[PDB]
Amino acid sequence: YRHSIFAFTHVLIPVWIIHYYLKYHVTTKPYTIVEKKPRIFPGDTILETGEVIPPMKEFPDQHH
Amino acid sequence: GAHLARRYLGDASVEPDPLRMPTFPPDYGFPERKEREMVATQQEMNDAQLVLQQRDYCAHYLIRFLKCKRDSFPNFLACKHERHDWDYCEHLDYVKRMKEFERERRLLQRKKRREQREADMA
Amino acid sequence: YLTHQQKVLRLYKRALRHLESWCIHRDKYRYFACLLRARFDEHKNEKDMVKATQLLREAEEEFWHGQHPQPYIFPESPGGTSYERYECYKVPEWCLDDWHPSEKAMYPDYFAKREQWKKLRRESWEREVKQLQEETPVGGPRTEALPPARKQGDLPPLWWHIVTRPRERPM
Amino acid sequence: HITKDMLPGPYPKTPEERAAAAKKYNMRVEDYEPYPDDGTGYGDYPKLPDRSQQERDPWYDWDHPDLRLNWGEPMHWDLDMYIRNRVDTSPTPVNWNLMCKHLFGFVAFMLFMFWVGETYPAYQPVGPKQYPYNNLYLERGGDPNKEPEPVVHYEI
Amino acid sequence: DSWDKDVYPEPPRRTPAPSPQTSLPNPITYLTKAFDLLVDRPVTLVREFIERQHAKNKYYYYHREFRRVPDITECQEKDVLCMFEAEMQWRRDYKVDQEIVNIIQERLKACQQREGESHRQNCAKELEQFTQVVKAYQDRYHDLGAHYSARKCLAKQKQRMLAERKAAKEAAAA
Amino acid sequence: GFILALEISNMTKNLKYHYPSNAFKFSTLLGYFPTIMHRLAPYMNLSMSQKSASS
Amino acid sequence: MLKYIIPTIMLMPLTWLSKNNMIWVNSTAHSLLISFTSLLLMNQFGDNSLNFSLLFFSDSLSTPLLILTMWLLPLMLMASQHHLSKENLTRKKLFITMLISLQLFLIMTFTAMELILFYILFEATLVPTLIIITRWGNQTERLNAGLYFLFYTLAGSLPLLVALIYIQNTVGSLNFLMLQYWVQPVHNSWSNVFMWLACMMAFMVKMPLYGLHLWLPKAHVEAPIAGSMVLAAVLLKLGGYGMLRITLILNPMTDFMAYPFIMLSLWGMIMTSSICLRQTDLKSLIAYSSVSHMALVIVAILIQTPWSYMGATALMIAHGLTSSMLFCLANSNYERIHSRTMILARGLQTLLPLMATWWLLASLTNLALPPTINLIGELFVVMSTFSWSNITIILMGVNMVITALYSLYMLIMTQRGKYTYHINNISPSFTRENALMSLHILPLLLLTLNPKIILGPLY
Amino acid sequence: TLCLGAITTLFTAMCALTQNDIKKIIAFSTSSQLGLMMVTIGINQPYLAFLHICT
Amino acid sequence: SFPKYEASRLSSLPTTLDPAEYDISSETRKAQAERLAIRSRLKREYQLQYYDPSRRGVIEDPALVRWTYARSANIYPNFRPNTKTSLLGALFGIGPLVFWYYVFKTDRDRKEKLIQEGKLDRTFNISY
Amino acid sequence: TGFYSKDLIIEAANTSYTNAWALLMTLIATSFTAIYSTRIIFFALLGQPRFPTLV
Amino acid sequence: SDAPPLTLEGIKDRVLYVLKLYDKIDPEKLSVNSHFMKDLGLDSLDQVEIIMAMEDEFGFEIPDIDAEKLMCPQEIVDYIADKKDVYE
Amino acid sequence: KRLFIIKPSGFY
Ligand SMILES: C[C@H](CCC(=O)O)[C@H]1CC[C@H]2[C@@H]3[C@H](O)C[C@@H]4C[C@H](O)CC[C@]4(C)[C@H]3C[C@H](O)[C@]12C
Ligand SMILES: *C(=O)CCCCCCCCCCCCC
Ligand SMILES: [Zn+2]
Repeated sequence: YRHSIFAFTHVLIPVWIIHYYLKYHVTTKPYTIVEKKPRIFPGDTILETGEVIPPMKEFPDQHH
Repeated sequence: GAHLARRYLGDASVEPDPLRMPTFPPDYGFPERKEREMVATQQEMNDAQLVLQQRDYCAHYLIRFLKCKRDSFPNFLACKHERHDWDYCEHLDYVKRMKEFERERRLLQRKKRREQREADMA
Repeated sequence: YLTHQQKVLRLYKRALRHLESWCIHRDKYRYFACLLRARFDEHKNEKDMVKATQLLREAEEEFWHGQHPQPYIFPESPGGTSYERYECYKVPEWCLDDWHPSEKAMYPDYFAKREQWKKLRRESWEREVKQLQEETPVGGPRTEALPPARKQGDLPPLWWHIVTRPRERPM
Repeated sequence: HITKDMLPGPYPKTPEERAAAAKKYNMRVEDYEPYPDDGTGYGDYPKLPDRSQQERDPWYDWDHPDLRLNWGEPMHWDLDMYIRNRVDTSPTPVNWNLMCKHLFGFVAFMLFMFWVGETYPAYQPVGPKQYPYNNLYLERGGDPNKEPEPVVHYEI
Repeated sequence: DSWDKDVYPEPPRRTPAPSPQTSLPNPITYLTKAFDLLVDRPVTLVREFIERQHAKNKYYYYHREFRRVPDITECQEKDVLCMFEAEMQWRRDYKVDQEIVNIIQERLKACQQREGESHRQNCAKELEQFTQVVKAYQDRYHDLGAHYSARKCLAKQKQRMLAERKAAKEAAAA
Repeated sequence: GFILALEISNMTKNLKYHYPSNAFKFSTLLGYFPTIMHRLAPYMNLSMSQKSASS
Repeated sequence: MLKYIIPTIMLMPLTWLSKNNMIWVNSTAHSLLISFTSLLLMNQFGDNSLNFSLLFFSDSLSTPLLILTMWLLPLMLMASQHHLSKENLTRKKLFITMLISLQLFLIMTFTAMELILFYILFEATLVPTLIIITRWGNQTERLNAGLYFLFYTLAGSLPLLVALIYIQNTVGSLNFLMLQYWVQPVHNSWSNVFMWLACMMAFMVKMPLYGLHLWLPKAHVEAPIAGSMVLAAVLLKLGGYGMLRITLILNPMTDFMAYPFIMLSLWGMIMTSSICLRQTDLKSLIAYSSVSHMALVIVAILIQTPWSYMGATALMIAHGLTSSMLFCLANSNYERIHSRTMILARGLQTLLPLMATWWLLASLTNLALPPTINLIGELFVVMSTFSWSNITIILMGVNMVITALYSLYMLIMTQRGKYTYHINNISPSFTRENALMSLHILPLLLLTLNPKIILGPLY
Repeated sequence: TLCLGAITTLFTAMCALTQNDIKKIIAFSTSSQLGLMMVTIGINQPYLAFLHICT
Repeated sequence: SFPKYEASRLSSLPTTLDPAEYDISSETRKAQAERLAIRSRLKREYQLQYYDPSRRGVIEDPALVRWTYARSANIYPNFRPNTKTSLLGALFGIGPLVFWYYVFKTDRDRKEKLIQEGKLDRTFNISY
Repeated sequence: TGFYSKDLIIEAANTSYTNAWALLMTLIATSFTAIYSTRIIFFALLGQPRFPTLV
Repeated sequence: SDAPPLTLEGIKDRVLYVLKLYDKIDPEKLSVNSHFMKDLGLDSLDQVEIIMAMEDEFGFEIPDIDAEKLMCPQEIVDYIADKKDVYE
Repeated sequence: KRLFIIKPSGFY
């Protein structure tokens, strides 16, 4: 009960305020939140357009 | 290492100069050396956000390793197979640098021998 | 000043503690503590004040050259890691006169006793002044020692702050 | 409400004045030593030993324990500098002159050795790192309009 | 939309599709599901309630427009009534020019963060545009001083035109 | 270092006197850097502030 | 400005016609309302200043100084109540009258549009200031302090009058708006060198400039608390405000005539900061602290860069609140022990726990702890002076070190340590004193959230 | 930075070989550890230096 | 036997090693009687007021007042302009001003040329 | 925890173009770390209790 | 800081408990009101080290000015108790 | 055995 109340008035209400703040006041202005572009690796699938990058060139198989 | 004495407490031309290597031409000494290739491509390395110092011939194994880390999360006690592939390729690349160094070290002595012989006799 | 007996006594205490610092281990300290005592035992009495000073001056020079650079210090002594650590918690008693009545009412017993001390302190002050101007030469006192009360029911002169001083660990 | 006859005055000329000054400052006429009459505005203020308050008897019942002063005692001209927070003039285990030599010697030795180690670097035997695509010309921001000076590395 | 995409460009995102290989469940996905329910939902409803209240009362504010007036060049010497309007116009342009540089700087910094490690190459139209505008801004407004004015701005230009005009004459003669 | 530390540490238990090495007092007093700088620079600065700057 | 001039004048009838025991309640209550209405001056535009009439105007420079000036009068009334407790009723009313008239001249000085109207009101502030020091000061030295204050200012002001009247004859006007358009460059001749000096030395003596400051330790120490608060907070800023205006008509001669004055200020920072480390008087230590912060203002006005003027404006407002608070804090102790010696009372943090929190906050702002506006103004001046010359970073840096030392030296000397045994009359802080300290620090810290309103015209 | 760390990672460790106070001994360990971090920065290994902070 | 102690300005001579604490003549000990005699008299005067229960305020210490009055208000009346005061004043007062003027004037004259000639890098410098 | 950062640093320091004297001090300091580290254990854990009787 | 306080009985017991471990006084003849120089026949140098063993027991130094005034075990109890504010 | 802790007046 003590932790439930603490997790409500210190982790749940503040995140509501922050998420409401970020989602509807900060993200509505240019470049306020800038996220580094996700890394794309050879042989992936893009969710936005379905593109399938070619896997790779064949490797000179090694060992050890 | 062990050649610092040979660079300071000994002869100079015997030991190469790291800031200026390579000194001799890139072909003289071998029968048409095969140009080192690169499995990865610029567009692929650019899209993987590899650090610039990692944009070497050893790439295309780091790219494989990075995919395993993202595709195995959370399995940080795994993907060790790809770790050695990139590490091993890095190990071979370092050997070539020593092989480049050893080549330079001898050719300087060979230049010493040729100059010494022609100079001493005349 | 400090006579000649006291200087050797002070030097002996310092020498052991500095020696105790070098030795660390108790068994070594006991072995050397008695050895250093013997070197004092050799030259006990011996009269010849002129030669007595020479032995002490040589002793002080030897102590200075061999003293520990970082002698052990008691935690609550000048130089210690806990010296004056509680001076910030020591509040005088005259501040209680400035308390608000609403917070004196939290301690009806304590301030009842204070009135007795304050009442006691006022009544005894006049005698303390008399006790001091009678037991003092014409040219003012020549020592910092104070006389006790030469009577029953008379408190010693100048006792209020000595008695009522803050406790060593007030909080 | 202190009168002008109980306040510091000019340098005493006759021995009689030096007697009044010593009595004024609560000192023995023998111990009362005015500062030199060099004209820096010292007047007849007593010159006390340049001993910090940190080297006063910690156990004596001072009227001002933190300042190590006694009520009515003549204060040193530089008392504020010699309080127990600022300047310590206590004897040290090592002589002052010997301390400076050791500290300067250590720093002087160390600085020279760093310079020696700067002109004689330690490095493992390896050729310069080789990178593809004209040594990462395009990756390092090189403009893709001017032709880069070609660079080629060969296997070996 | 919230802002004009032309002024503040944004390369399209490319989020790779998840391709898990380990059998373990990714905790982030579960936390994402929980977050969408305990945080994203209640916030969305409260905003929608407030959003509707802003549709019942809808009043508008407008971007002030200042019609151009004669610049300091056409102002008669020591004519305050003409110099005043030109000076006031110049100051507004000065503030506008300051914000234009801020826009280009913001685009430059967004690119350096959007492109990650590959920012030195992928950010070339941003660095170039920033360099050009700063050079333009510096020539217009720099070294004027705290008591800057249209008159001081004009004199700086005229000395740059003379310096550049003389250089052209020397080059032309060759 | 552990081997050197252990044997040197054990010597403290050998019943015997010692010598006051200067290199020991150099490290005990932190190279004398505090004793000099924290006693000289305050004196110079605080003497100048009163004799030159003010008086 | 008649919406502020007239009500200030009405504070005089209010004080004299009020009940005998209610003089402090009405003047404090109604002067606070005048301060509230001063917030209407913030109707500032990006291109044009707020010009009211032919006589008065208010740009972003005058506005923060006006709001500050009208905010101090209620504060100075609170600080004066204790030491005027046994004062004759009529004389007590004459004291409140001097403070009201001083505000009346200040609010007309900062808003005057014509430079001779500025001079008359700029010079008129001496009479109410001189009377407060010489009449309601404590020590014998007030008389000599009054003479030093009077004749240092006039020795500079009188040449300024000859220069101002000369400029009108040549230019035909002294209206500040006119000068912005009719200004002409100043040729390098011996005649103009002395015009430059006459237009600045009056303002330099009031900043004050190092070398010409041997009235601030006398006036700011021998004056009553109300005199010290206004002397330090608003009267030093008249010289700063004057220079920020008259440098408009001195270009380009300010390029080389500023060197001897930048050196005095740059090296005057260290000299005055060092003096604070050895002061045996809590009020004199705070007074010398003003000469160091105003030395940054002189350098900021003499290099003429957009950042320097923004830094100069912020510094003047920040210093006014901090210095006024420091004098108030030093006075609260003096009202108990009735002595200015800094070492007499120690360890006061054990007897006045809350008043020691006000000491800490005042010291933190004094040493320019970010993000307080003291740091914002000081930082913007180091940035500007760095571009003026990269070597100035050395002198700016050393002063920041010494500034922290003497600020915390007085905090440690008077708050920490061990209480003086024979000091047994340290009564708890009154609500008046605590409210007095809050009314300084709270607005000073709130300005950090919206600092653009104190950055001046070049924002 | 390489030399600045090296002097600190050595001088402060040297001062710790003879300190008695338990807190002071651990303090001189921090300075030596910080000096090592500076050496890491001096050899162009910023991420190793960051890792040393966390560990 | 052992090396002597070298006393410096910031390192006083230890009282034990001072060759005056051992020998105690008739007059030398008599002086220490007066020092303790006077200083014990003040200790008495202080304690009379200190312990008094009918005293509330500050025990004014005339020694403290004389200290501050000598440090601030008694300096100028005891000042004589002579070789030391004049030479020290000129060096400390005017020397630094002249030294700093040439450091900054020389620095700014050099920097001014590099800007007129276009040899100073100011590509992105638009904040002054 | 220390191994995964400190050891990697020393390997990179040794095998990198670097100041020779600075590298030496780093290696010496690591040895000096063990000496004062052991000083704590011996004088606090090992040996016999040197603290007062009533504890 | 969690250290149990000191009582008058506890102080007296420890003062004698340390002297009784001293190989210079007869335990049977050792009384609280027993001098050190006039009853038990001890030299001043022995007295000085009496304090050191006394200080190391209570863990706090005694001034040398006030150290050379404790000639009876009862006086030690008075000094140690008074310094540490022990009343019952 | 609770003792009285002397503090300055915290009411004001
Ligand atoms: C949760 C925590 C400890 C619980 C535990 O025993 O594990 C307890 C200790 C004291 C409590 C806090 C105190 O009661 C003070 C606050 C008042 C209310 O209790 C709710 C929030 C509040 C902040 C509490 C949150 C939580 O219940 C706390 C923080
Ligand atoms: C080359 O870069 C070596 C530089 C010195 C670092 C290694 C020093 C320690 C060598 C110990 C092994 C020596 C061979 C017995
Ligand atoms: Zn009062």
